[PDB]
This record gives sequence, structure tokens and C-alpha cells, in this order.
Amino acid sequence: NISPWTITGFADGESSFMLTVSKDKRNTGWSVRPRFRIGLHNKDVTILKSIREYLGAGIITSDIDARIRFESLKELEVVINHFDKYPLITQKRADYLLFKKAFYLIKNKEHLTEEGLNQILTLKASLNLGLSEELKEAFPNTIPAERLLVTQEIPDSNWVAGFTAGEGSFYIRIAKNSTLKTGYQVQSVFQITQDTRDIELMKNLISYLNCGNIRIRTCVDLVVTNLNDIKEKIIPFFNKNHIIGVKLQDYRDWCKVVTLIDNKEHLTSEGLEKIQKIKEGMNRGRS
DNA sequence: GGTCTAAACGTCGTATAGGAGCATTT
DNA sequence: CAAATGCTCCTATACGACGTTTAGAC
Ligand SMILES: [Ca+2]
Ligand SMILES: [Ca+2]
Repeated sequence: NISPWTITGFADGESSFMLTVSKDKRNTGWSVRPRFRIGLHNKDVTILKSIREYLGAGIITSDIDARIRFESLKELEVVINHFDKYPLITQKRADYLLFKKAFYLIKNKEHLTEEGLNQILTLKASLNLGLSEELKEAFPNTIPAERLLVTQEIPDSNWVAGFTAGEGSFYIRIAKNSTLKTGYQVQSVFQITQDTRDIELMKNLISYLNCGNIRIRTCVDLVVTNLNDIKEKIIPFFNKNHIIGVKLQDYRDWCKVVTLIDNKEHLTSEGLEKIQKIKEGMNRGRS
């Protein structure tokens, strides 16, 4: 059985909290509904069934992508019990909090009033992309509810495993560089990318893993390039607390290249070619 | 001077997140 | 009816993932 913290982390990466407000058969003229969803590439449904098995709720689909969705009041109650017990720690937590207030309004059927509808619109206004042009036009001078800035340490190894399984990256960097014998440097790279709103979170993870540097481009990158930070810290970490989903295979290929660099012979033409073939067949070049 | 590692810097194209809205059941 | 939710399709930009140069150790 899959761990709950793996679930929260993975959701921290890939989930969405939504409120749909559609013109409508009804007295306020508007329909209000909450949605919670997690979406992945089609190849990873087994994770969803397992997660589904843990919570005992969610409806799964597989088409152009794979999604598990929670749309009924009871299932979202299951979702809320989960994230209340095993809380989110990225900025998406703030989205969660808006969703949760709205959900409760909806549970009490307060959404069927102009007053209640409007309060819900105040929650939706600060939720994700906020109010659409259509909704701004139909309901102007709306003041958006305040959104909590979440400011947080790593709760569990399985959380990191879920988050890296969504947003993490293992890639091989090849740089044209004449000062090297092969004409190329080979680097094993671990990376996490996140909007700057959570730099604190990134930093506790750096602290949590005892390695990596921050690169700022707004976006932030956690980047690990050091070979025996990679060897003696990152890989053992994801070795006891497993990366899940299709991304593991990339991780394994990443390990193989790390092994090749570790035996110091990636610095030969035959070896550099070898690593190149593997890199071109990992991550996006996989087809 | 040469070889190399670490990492600071640079940047593009699909893949997510987010969304919207009609159909069926409760 | 009307309220909830099942079901499916739409989209556009912030991560992924790829590439180059620099600081400097050995
Ligand atoms: Ca992802
Ligand atoms: Ca993301």
C-alpha cells in the first residue's frame, strides 16, 4: 500500500482545485461547483488506482491524458480529510484553502443565494487564474478574497518522492567544450523547477537533501551537478524512498550515466558516444 | 598550458494545469 | 422542476529539458 505523504507530495506537484461558475434553470442565474483533479500522462494510471485505493474515492479516466477526479460532495470530503490530515506545503495550499472555504459554502447550499454566490466569486477571484473576462464582465467591482502566503519544511521522505515524481528532473548535460579531450563535458544533473513564490520551500529541500544550488531565471531552479553529492546523497535518498511513475525509468537511465561518469570513463570517445545514445533515449527523446 | 569539474548563464516547444460547458442521474 | 454530478472536450503559458560559457582546481 502506497503512503499518504507520497500522495500529498504528488498532488503538490500535479493536482488542481477548481471552482466552475457557469451562466444558467436557476434563480441566481449561475451554477457553482467545486472540482479536485490530478492529471498525468496516460502511461501512469496504476498510480492513480493505487491512490484511489488508498482514499477509497475518485473517478479515473484515460484519454489524451490520465486523470482522477473528485466532483461529488462526498468524495471532495474525502479529499479534504486527506489534505487536512496530510497537508500540502507548496503555494497550491493557498488554492486549497480557497477551495475549502467555497466548498463549505456549497455544502450549506449558501451558493444558491446572491450573497453566497458573491462570496464564492470572491473566493474564485483569487483562485488560480482568477475570474475570467466573462465573469468580470457579468459581475464587476468584485473584491477578491485574501490568499494565504504559505511560509515550510519537509514533512516526510515520501512527500519528496511524490513531488519529484511530478516536477523533478534527471537529465544528462552535454556541453561542447574544446578544452576537453572528447570535445564535450558530461554532467549528471538533478533539477527541480518552481515559481519563486516558494523559494523557502526549495531551500528547505536543499537543506533536507544537503546539496544543490539555486539558479534564478520569474522562475527558480534547484540544481544538483556535483558528482558525489549526486552519488552519496541524492541517489541513496531516492533509493530508500522510491520515485514513482514513468519518471523512474529516466532516473534509472540517469543512474547508469552517473555510473559511467563515476568510473571516470565518459571522458573517452566510445564512452561519450554510449552516454549520448542513452541520453537521447531518455525523457523527451523517448518515443 | 592542458584537462577537467562545478555551476553560472541562456532559452525553446510541448505538456501540463487550468478551464468550460453539455448530458445524465439524483 | 431544479439541483448535483457524470462526462468530455478545449487551451495557452510556466515548468521541464536541452544547450553554452565561465571560475578556477589539479
Ligand atoms: Ca509534472
Ligand atoms: Ca507545475
